[PDB]
Amino acid sequence: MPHAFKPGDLVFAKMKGYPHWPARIDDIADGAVKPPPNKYPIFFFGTHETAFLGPKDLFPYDKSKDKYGKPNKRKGFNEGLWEIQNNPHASYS
Ligand SMILES: CNc1ccccc1S(C)(=O)=O
Repeated sequence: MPHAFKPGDLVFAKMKGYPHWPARIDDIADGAVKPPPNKYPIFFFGTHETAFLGPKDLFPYDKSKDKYGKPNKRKGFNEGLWEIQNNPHASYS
């Protein structure tokens, strides 16, 4: 059975106006800005952007990749598909 989300989990993450996007739950570094309550720091592959999202917008990657893991014209998306498949836990710093 599923657990709560934890750092390292792989997802597609939904933001308004954007397609479901390859992403991971990030850790928060010592001294770094913390997310609001009930939100997670989401690192978007390809764009390498971070946004704070709640579980309603987070779709586990294994379950969802058949639906959501297809190329997209949007900037950074195809790079993101490569990262989540091939090195999802690397530093993109
Ligand atoms: C990564 N944080 C870090 C690194 C070296 C020294 C102090 C810190 S801090 C401001 O978070 O106490």
